[PDB]
Amino acid sequence: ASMQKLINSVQNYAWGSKTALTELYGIANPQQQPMAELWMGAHPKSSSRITTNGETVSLRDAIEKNKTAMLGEAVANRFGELPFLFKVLCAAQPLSIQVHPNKRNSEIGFAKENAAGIPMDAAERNYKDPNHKPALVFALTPFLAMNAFREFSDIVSLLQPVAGAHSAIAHFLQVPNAERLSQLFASLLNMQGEEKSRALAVLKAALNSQQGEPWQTIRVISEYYPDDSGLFSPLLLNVVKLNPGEAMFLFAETPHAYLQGVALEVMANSDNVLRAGLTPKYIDIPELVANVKFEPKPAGELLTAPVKSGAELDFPIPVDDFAFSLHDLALQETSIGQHSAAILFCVEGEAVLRKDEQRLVLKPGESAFIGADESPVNASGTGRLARVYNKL
Repeated sequence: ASMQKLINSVQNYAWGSKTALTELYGIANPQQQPMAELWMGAHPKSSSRITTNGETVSLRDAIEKNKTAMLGEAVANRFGELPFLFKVLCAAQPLSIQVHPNKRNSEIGFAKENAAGIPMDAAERNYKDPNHKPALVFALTPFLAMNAFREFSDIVSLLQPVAGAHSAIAHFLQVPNAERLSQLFASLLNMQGEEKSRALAVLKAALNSQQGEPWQTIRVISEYYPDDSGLFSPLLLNVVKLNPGEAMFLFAETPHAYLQGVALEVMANSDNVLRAGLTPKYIDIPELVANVKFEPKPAGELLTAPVKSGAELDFPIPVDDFAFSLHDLALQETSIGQHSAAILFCVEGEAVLRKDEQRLVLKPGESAFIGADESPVNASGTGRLARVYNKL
């Protein structure tokens, strides 16, 4: 078959929604497991599968045996593997604040892990690999997130009501600069004992006297992370509620967090992470600070502005690792073509894909893999298809 309908894995992480994949897509969940992520890709922990001949095979194995034909020459020579993972994320609980280092620093972190030979999966297993981890999130339902530092004057206004929480806050307020923001960020994560309990007590009190956002987001997070220094983060970081159809790119060296809702996510392949709060786990504050860019990002610059050409809505991505587009479907076919492998996912409506004599229908939530050698395919029906591919 030219077009390969995908059999995808669902990670039942404890923070997933018990209902979102079922309500959206009709995916069965009789046992009422938390269904956190639906994976579309070739990840070695749980590759998607394809059907041949009759059997099913791992997409990862099938790509390994036929890299040029499947990935396209450009991807096969640049990356040697499918260079992204594509997911539906269903966050029923807020997730950790994370930073991903850039490519060069990821290569260093990786070597350090290896040299001062940390196991693989241990405490500071923060650099599992030498790859960066750029990502784009695309909201399927209203999606609450934190992303990037606020304008410094915005941080000032938000911290005034909690000036007594911590001397690092007063220190920043006296001179609101990137240096003192860095110090504040590290002091907050490093708070212990009575210092931390004083600070959390002042924040918690401010929630009674301060209404609206980001105070309301703090309240929402505090249900899951009552004792976490990351409760201050919404005062430093932009809180964004994406409407369905909006997207945001997660830059290197930039703190962010997924807090609530359902989204598509596409990312480069890396299992690396530097956590920056909302976690009981491993935080290396010096390493974190060394890989954070303490520069504000204005609210108007957070969303990716897409570009519409005929039926295609492209979301320009500033890395080569992946590209992402939405495609409107109609009765008249449209040709969807690319130089690379592509994964097509039915967002809503119903997609009929055609390649010569083959026709493959996708209902919402279903996806197909299109080998590079099988491009273009023609798409018709109703609704929208999302595509992940490579523009190399």
